[PDB]
Order: sequence, then structure tokens, then C-alpha cells
Amino acid sequence: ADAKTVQDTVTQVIEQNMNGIDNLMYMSSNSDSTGTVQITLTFESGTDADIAQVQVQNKLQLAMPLLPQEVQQQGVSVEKSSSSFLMVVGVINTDGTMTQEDISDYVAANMKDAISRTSGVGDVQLFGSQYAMRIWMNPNELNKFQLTPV
Amino acid sequence: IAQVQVQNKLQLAMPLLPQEVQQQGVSVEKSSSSFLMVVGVINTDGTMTQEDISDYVAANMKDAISRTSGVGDVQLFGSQYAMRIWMNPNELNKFQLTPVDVITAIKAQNAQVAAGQLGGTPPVKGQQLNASIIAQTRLTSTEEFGKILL
Amino acid sequence: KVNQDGSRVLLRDVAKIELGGENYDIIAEFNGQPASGLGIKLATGANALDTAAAIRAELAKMEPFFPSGLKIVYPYDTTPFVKISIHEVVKTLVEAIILVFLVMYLFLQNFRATLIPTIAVPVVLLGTFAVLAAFGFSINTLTMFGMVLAI
Amino acid sequence: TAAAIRAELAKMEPFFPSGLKIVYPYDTTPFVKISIHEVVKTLVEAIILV
Amino acid sequence: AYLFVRLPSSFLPDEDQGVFMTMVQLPAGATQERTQKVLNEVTHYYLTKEKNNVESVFAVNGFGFAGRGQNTGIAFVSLKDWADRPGEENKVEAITMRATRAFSQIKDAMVFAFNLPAIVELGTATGFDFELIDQAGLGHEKLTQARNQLLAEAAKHPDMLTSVRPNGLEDTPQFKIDIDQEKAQALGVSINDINTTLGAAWGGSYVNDFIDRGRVKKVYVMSEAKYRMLPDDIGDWYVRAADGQMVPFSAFSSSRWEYGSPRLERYNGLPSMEILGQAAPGKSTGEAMELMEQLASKLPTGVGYDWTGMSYQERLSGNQAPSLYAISLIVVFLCLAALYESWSIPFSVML
Amino acid sequence: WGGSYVNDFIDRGRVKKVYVMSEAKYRMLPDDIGDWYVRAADGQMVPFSA
Amino acid sequence: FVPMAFFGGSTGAIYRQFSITIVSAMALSVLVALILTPALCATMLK
Repeated sequence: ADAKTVQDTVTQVIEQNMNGIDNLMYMSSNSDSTGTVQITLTFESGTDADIAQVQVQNKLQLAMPLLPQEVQQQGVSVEKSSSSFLMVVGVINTDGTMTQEDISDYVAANMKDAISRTSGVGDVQLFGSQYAMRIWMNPNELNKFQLTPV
Repeated sequence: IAQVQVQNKLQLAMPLLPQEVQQQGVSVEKSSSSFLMVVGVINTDGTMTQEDISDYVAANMKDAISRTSGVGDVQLFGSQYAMRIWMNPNELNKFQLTPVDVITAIKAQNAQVAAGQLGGTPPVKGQQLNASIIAQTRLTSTEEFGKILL
Repeated sequence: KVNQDGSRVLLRDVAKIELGGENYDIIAEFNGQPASGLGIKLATGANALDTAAAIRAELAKMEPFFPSGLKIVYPYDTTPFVKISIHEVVKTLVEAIILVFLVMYLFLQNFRATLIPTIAVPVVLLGTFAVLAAFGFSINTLTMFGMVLAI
Repeated sequence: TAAAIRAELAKMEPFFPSGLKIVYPYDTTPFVKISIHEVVKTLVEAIILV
Repeated sequence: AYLFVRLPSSFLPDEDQGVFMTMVQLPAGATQERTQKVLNEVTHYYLTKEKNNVESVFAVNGFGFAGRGQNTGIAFVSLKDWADRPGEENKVEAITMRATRAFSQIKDAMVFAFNLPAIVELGTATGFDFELIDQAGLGHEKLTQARNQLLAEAAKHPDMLTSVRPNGLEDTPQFKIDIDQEKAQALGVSINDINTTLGAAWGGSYVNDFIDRGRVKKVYVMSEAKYRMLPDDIGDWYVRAADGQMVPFSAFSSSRWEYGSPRLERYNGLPSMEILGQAAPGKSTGEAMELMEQLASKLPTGVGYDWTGMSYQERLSGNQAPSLYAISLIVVFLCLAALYESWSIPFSVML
Repeated sequence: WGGSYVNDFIDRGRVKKVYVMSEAKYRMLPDDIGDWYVRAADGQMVPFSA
Repeated sequence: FVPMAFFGGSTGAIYRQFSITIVSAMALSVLVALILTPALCATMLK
């Protein structure tokens, strides 16, 4: 989905569902062409980052079933933020060389799960992507046997 | 903390509620049942309406409150605008139509669909441009709603 | 499907099927060499050096099960910086004791006289770490820096 | 709360169209604002009467 | 009192970190191969003509701060110890100064490179972060027009200088597929069949999950790049009708090029655009904001201004120091009378 | 008779609801029930009272 | 020192990043150099 779509179908539905949160100064938004949106509720310096965590999530829980079924399965999450990394843990290959597709999958399906759940981690950004069953259709071969992606 | 516990057991009874009530609200908040301020907004010139003022006051002001300083829940005296479609049973009978055909025709034509992009994400080496595709957009006005093909 | 003929249409016949990444947007290189990284963003509040003290430990216990050539590097780490913002403080602290030790030996002279004011100095500093917990105050670094401003 | 609820309302007044005016049919603010002015006046008198 | 006015402010010393990072931004609708060409030019620099300084480079394509995209790239640069780079020319200060100059010297695109602010963010020292909001509910085009008017007519204030630039921006040409709803229903194809065909074959569809070596993983269907690089590849896609035969896209779809934003910001539930600027080589913050407030107040109706991150809120040295030294004076005078008494001694020290 | 929440639409850069209910004219009386028609499998209208 | 702890918000408690321990040094000093020293000056010397 495009930037204009994700703003109207996701961003606006969540923003309009942000009323009665104990403390807060402002909220920001992004809604990108990539089909990704981030809404950051910034609180007063001293507020409980654990209680400010869950209030916002509960009003997202009221806007949750108004979001399309495609975006519901695809993520949705609330966490504490810093926008500054402590550690970047590079994992390279120097033998039977794998790939950007291969290392990024392994590092996520062996390591990433153990982190993020560990010591006070906000959110780990994995540099790559874990494996998925990628099915690459051919429109001419679909036409040849009277088939649609459906 | 008494706010969020109750919400989490509502979260276990959430998918047992009909799909009609799920989209229509559901919320948990702190209460007092006694107002601090009633902010009357009247017209004294090019006079609007109960339908007109109540919409504006909600689509310009109400959103800024409720999210502000320690507000439990704002009760807006009126209602914000919706695309009101007033069916005629005789005119429905005249063209062999049921409210079902009306509803089905709406989400088929008044919809925000998401298509991919040119130059995708796993591209062909030598791709010069990368631009998003826009298909169906969400309808804006009363005239556009008057042109849904049944 | 199985069209009127007895033939069979398979997903391999209609589509290229491969085991690849779920998205192809971001790719990384370590000195131009293809590599994936574990970029860790901090939580609000939390505990910085206490986090990195166990983030290595979580990473440490999976290293043995690694296949051929899978090696861990550190392209970006804030740990050695904080580990230095104390080594550059204690060294200044110790010097501030010896530089006092000499000034005492200059104006009033004798070890039997320089000892007294130099025994009184670590205790005030030590007991300050203690009273950092107290009631409802701190316990931090840069507080171990205004420490030298107080030294 | 009411010290900032007016403030949130205050910054949207300029963008209002024709005839859109704010009135106050019900407010508890002036009451509390008086439950001190009727105390300090009693306080001050209690000093002078002493 | 003169030496305490000529001296500038500053928040916290911009210290060397041992690690700094660079950023890359490309024009409207650039590709991953195009970004890689620039990233390969950036990664080359550190490894080639700056060996005895740089430890390692973690170059990442696609990742950009402010927002990801097939347009942005960043690289994490590690540095070799502290003692191994002795000179003032050998530590970040001049390395960034060199890199900034070297990347900006000759480039078809745009690359910066900068230092870590030694904290999280909020407020550099004198610079600013402005925000312009759609108040009356105007169009996005009308918001961009008022945002343009602000940037352009604030740029004609280099006397009492500022340095103002927006964030993201772009607003790239997009391809809109216009489905003829009545032609489709007339020939016998479902709208649900078309929108899925356009969605799954061009964007990719999450079908379900599967098990890969004892782990739950996703299943995606997208189609080869081969058949989605061109606008002509749209008509190559076929959807069957009720009578059970294939129908191409161009037979029911209109193809048009159109402008559109790839990044739409919103502030407090209302559409908005972020403006990022500077104070001045002479003026600082106070006047820099005040100028920006009525440079925005002289714009069209329903354009209302607001301030965010650097906009404090209520902090700094100003509005902090006059209440800092105030009660650092009412008590300094006071307990200077404990075992001391008279109005004499609290001038025998106070001054 | 009750009104149906179909979906959402954009009204001047804001997400708003879409409701279909029918005119009051045809829902004020119990006799207005039989005035409503539903088509069958053979594709022709059938009243409520039937 | 301590009335610096009537600080701001996003310059966090950066001015409260002391006052407290410069006091927790000085008040500790005017407590250690109060009980001790006098005692240590009486034991050693001459």
C-alpha cells in the first residue's frame, strides 16, 4: 500500500483513537510509501515508562479491529524507544560463504529470538530478513493455464 | 493499574463479541460521572446547524481535548458527520435491489486498496526508476457517492 | 487444476519457488563484505552498561553451535567509551591525592603530617557512593565526574 | 486540568469560521477560585483582629 | 559583565565518541542499485584514503534515519582506538570535516556524515525544529504551497541569518491504475479478483505460515521482478471472467502518471510538515524562533505554527539560570548570618 | 431499521463513517415492515408479511 | 548547590547531575572532617 492509503486506513484510525492518556505533550507520525507508519507519543520527563507503555496500547486495542485484515496479521506493536543504538553486532561469513538472504535468516532464526526478550531491550532492528517461502508467479504461465494469483 | 487489568480480561472476551459491535467502539477508562467544564459552541452569523456545529466541533476541537490534560472521557453534545445513505424500499423494489446489494456495492467501490510498486524490491539489475502504484482511492464527497453503479 | 485432458498444473510449473528473505529492501556490508547485523535499540529508562553486560552474554552462549565461517564482529559499540569515562577519572583522582600529598610535604612537611589530610579524602568520596542510594536519589556516572569537580 | 483545558481550546479559536463563538454554560473553576479568596480575606482579618 | 555576554552558550561539549556515522539521500524515485553506487563510493573512501583512522564500516543500503526506503543509506564507522590517532586532525572533529568536504566536493546525489550528539537528541544548542500544521483542513498541495512560501521567504532573511530545510519531502511521480468499475462488471470480472491480482502480483501477499526446520515462517507470493519493472507489464496480467476466460488489464484499466507524497507527516491528529532550521552566526534561538513564528503568521489562513523537540519545552540555561542563582543568593546571604548575625558579614563574603 | 456501519471514508482529510439506514418515512409504522422486499434465488422480490 | 535542584525538564536533572553529591561531599566532609581529622590530628603530629 501507498503513503496516502496507510495514512487514511491506519494512521488516522490510531491517532483519532488516542484520548485520555495520563500525561503527554505531543504525538508524531510518518506513514511512508513503503507501507509503514510510526506514531510516537512523547511523555513528560519523569512519567512511569511502564504505565505509559500500556495505556497507549489499550487505546490501540480499541482501534485494532478497524484496521484492515492485511495489516492486522502484519505486525502492530507498542514499545519504549531511544532512537540510538548501544551495540551493532555484525555477523560475517569467512569460509563456505552464505548470502545476505542466508546470514540474515540464520541470525534471526537462531540469535535474534534470544535477544529482544533479554536485558531491557526496546526493539532489535535485524539488518536483513528471515526466510519465507517466496513464490514468484509468471503471468504468461498463469495465462497459459487460465489462472489468477487468486 | 486497575485501568489495565480490566482491559486485559476484556481482551479475552473481545473476539466472542459480534463483528458489528467490535468495529463499533469498545473502550476502558477512568470515571467520575461529574463534569468540570461544559464548553458551549454557538453560531451567531451564517448560522450552521445541530448537524453542522457538532461535526465541526468534533473534527477540529474534540480530538485535541480528551488526549490533553488528565481527561477521563469527553461527551460531545451532538455527532460528527457520516455519509448518510437513506434508502427507498419502493425504489429498491423497482430495480430488484435489497440493502445487501447496496452495502455490497459500497465496499466494492468505496475502498482503499494497496498495490505494489514499479521496480519492486527484488529488482532486475539495471532498473532506473522506483515508483508506487495507486489504484482505487477512498471516496470524498456526496456526489461521488451518488455515482455508485448498482 | 486438472484440465480436460488428464494433465496437471503444479505450482512449480506456474511459478518460481525459492527459499528467500521475506523482504528485499535493506542489505548490509561489513567493509564491502556481505553481512547481517544485530542492531539493538535501547528502551526508555532501562540501564545502559548493565544491558550490554548481558547482551554479550546472550550472544556468548550460541557461538558454539555456529556453522562454517560464522564470525562475530563489532562495527559499533558504546561500551568501551563508558569503560574509559572512569579510567580517565580514577587516574585523575589518584593524581589529585598524590598532588595533594606533595603540597602537604611542601608547606608543612613530614609524612607524619601529610598522612592525616590524605586519609580523610577517600572516606568522604567512598561514603558519597553510599549516600547516592539513600532515600530517593541517584547512583550513576558523570556523577562520578562531578565527583572530581568535588575532589 | 481546567488550567490547560482552556489552553487547548485557546489555540484553535483563530481558525474558526463565521459566528463560531465559545460560551460557558457550566464551569466549576470560578467556585474553587473563590474558596481561597474567601479564605485569605478571613485570614487577613484574623491577623488585623488579632 | 562584558566577559559574560561576549561568551556564547553551548549545551554540552560535542565530544569524540570513537564511533561516528554517515548518511546518504538520493533524488525522487531512485533505485537500490543507484544507492549502492553511492554507498560503494562512501565505503570506498574510509577503506582507501583513511586506513590509519577507520577500524570498520557497517554500510547499510535501504536504511535511512527519519525513515527507510529504496532511496536512503547509512554506514556505521568504527575508529581504531584513541592513542592510535594522536592528532586533532586524527579524531572525529577533522575526519567528519574531511568526509563532509570530500563527499560534498563531487557528488551527483547527497551525502553528509556527522558526529554523535553525546546523548539521545532534544536540542543541539542554538538550532531549531519548526512544524507547520494544516489547521482549517486544506489540501496537502495547499499545505506544501504554504510550506514552500515559508521556506522561500525565510531564505530571504540571510541578514539575521537562518538555515532552513524540510525533511523527507520528495513528493515523487506515482503510477495510478484507474479501474473502470462499470466496464469490469459489464464483461464479467470481480472487483475482488482484480484488486488481489494488482495487490499480490505487484506488492506481495501474506498467505499464511509454514514450518522451516522446526520454526514457524511466513509464505509470500509476489511474482518475478521481470514482470513488474515497467508500466507496460500491467497489461500483461490477466484475470478470468464468469464465462471462464482471460481478460487483460488495459481492457478495463486506465493508466496515468500522477504526483504524490511518499511520506506524509501528522502532528497531534492533524496533517503537518516538519521544518528543521538554524539560529544564526550572530543571533541564537530567542530571535531565531520569534522570527520563524511570524514568518509563519504571514502565511495563508489555517496554517497555524507549532514547536516540537528542540523547542525545549521550558528548559535551557535561560529561564533556568535566573532562578538558579536567585535561590543561590537568598540562602547564600542567609546562612551567612548563622553564628555571624549582622548585615555586615553577608557582604564580607557575598561580594 | 437500525442502520448499518458499512465502512469509512475521507471527508476533507479526515476519516469518517458511512451509514445506510433508509428514510424515516418508511420506518415509522409496523405496516412499513411489509413494504420491504427481498429477492429470492429465482431472482424476484418477496415482501416481509409473506 | 542544592537549590540548583529546582532545575528544568529536557536539560533533565543535568543541574541536579549534582548539587546533591557536591553536597554529599561537602556535608560528608563537614561530617567526616568533623568527627575525623580532630581525632587524627590528636593521634599523630609533633
